[PDB]
Formats: sequence, structure tokens, C-alpha cells
Amino acid sequence: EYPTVDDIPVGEVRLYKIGDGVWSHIATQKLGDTVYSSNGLIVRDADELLLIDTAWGAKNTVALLAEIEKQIGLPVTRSISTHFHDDRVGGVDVLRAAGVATYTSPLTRQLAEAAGNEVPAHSLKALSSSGDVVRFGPVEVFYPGAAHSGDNLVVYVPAVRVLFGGCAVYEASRESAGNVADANLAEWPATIKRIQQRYPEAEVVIPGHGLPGGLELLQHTTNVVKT
Ligand SMILES: [Zn+2]
Repeated sequence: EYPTVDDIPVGEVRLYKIGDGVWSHIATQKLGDTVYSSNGLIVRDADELLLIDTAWGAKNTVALLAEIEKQIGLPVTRSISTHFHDDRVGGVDVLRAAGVATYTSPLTRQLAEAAGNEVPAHSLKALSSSGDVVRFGPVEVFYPGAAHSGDNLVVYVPAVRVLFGGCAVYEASRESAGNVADANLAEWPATIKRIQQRYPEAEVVIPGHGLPGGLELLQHTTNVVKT
């Protein structure tokens, strides 16, 4: 019952409750003949929300904010983008228009600028070296090293053991690497091992695209990226 491209109506964004104070958000775009979905996270803190990733573009991000107000009814006050691609920063300007304080690592801001993408307003310090971790409200933000992209971050919600892997982690049904234009295929297995070692109690692992699973998605990703 996790939302998919087969059931989300065109142009809509859906939320899915994962645990106490934690939702995923799911949005779609059609590229060529194929409809794709992308996941992010929403985490409650006191009477506000922290958003992890845009909903992949400005139009979807406007829909996301409306869906959040309808279903949750608390303000999004901060966001984190987990890497520089459109599915993560596309819609940052919508978030800024809506009064959200937008964050990512310094490297992501640089890569987003270089790519001509939207750029979060604020940098997360102390994330520059592989293995760096910072607390940010109700989550930990971890830079595990280069994988899908040079800058990719993961986000853990310690109270409920939810790991948002972003595009560093593949869904179970995905058996080929697909697009690796910004990837570091050599470092990806080591990066996965760092995630495994850091979050051994995670109960839910959310990939950047596709269905949630558990810690088995980590080794699955290594297997696919070698393949
Ligand atoms: Zn990407």
C-alpha cells in the first residue's frame, strides 16, 4: 500500500506514515515513455516539520506543501537536500517562497550551482569528510562518502530507527545501476559499508526511489553497483 506510479494520480503527491512522527513523501514525473517516482522524508519536531528533499521540481513541491498542510497541518520550517540533482533540490525556490530555511552540505551547494540547479540557502557545517555526522533537530545527517554522487548524504531518525538512504541506496526490485553520470562506482561499496556500520539497528530503510525495506537494501545496492 506504499504509493507507486501505478496509483498516484498524475501531478499529485502522497504521504506515507512510516513511524511515530515520520512520513515519506512520494512524487512522480514522466520522462520519455516511463513514469518515475521519487521519495523524501518528513520528520516532526515539537510543533514544526523538517523536510528531507524536495518533491522533484517546482510544480510537485507546491503540491507537496499543500498535501502536508492537508494531512499533517504543521508548518515546514527547515529542509535538507541530500544531493545536488533535481529530485533533491528542484523546488528549493518554492520552499524559499514558502518561508522554509533550506540547507545542504557545502559541496552540494557547489555542485548544484555548477549544474545550474536551484541552490539551498544555508550550509551544514562539519560534513566535509567521509564519516562526518551532525545532529539537526530530530535527525542525524551523515556524509558516508561518494556513491551515487560525490556529495550524497543519508538521514537517520534515531527515536524510531528510520534511515533515509536517498539515491545511495537502491530498492529491492532494481537489478541494474541505470544512471551513474555523477557516481563514484569505486567508492560506493565502501560508502555502503560505512552506512551499515553506523546504523546497525535501523528498522526501516527508505531508498531514493521505490519501496521501503530494511538493512538488506544496503548489501543489495553494493551487489547491483558491481553488476
Ligand atoms: Zn541523483
